[PDB]
Amino acid sequence: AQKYEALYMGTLPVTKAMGMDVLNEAIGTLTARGDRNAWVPTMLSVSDSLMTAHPIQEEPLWQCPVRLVTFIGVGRDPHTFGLIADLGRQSFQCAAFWCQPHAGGLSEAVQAACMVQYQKCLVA
Repeated sequence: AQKYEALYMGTLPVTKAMGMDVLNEAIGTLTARGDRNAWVPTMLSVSDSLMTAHPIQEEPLWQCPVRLVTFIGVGRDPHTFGLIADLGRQSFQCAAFWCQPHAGGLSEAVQAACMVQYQKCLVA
């Protein structure tokens, strides 16, 4: 049960499942987008199990099970938060978001979620 005002700015495939550079290349190339700035404003829920990006005021428009998440972090630009998830069995995606108070608050929540999740599966 979370709450984060963030602008979903797309998802694209990435080479290796982790690394701050791999993440930045990804976030970076999603940022380099000269346009009318059409990133969808959303609201992120982060349960221990799932991450959801609902639209403002209506099922999700992007979601991801915390278990699939492999790497996370704030990019070279503190406004952005990116995350890589092992999707295609032997293949990785990367989603990014814009946050004005800054992406740290969100990031912390996502990490804490991954921690709980990981620990739940490690032992039984």
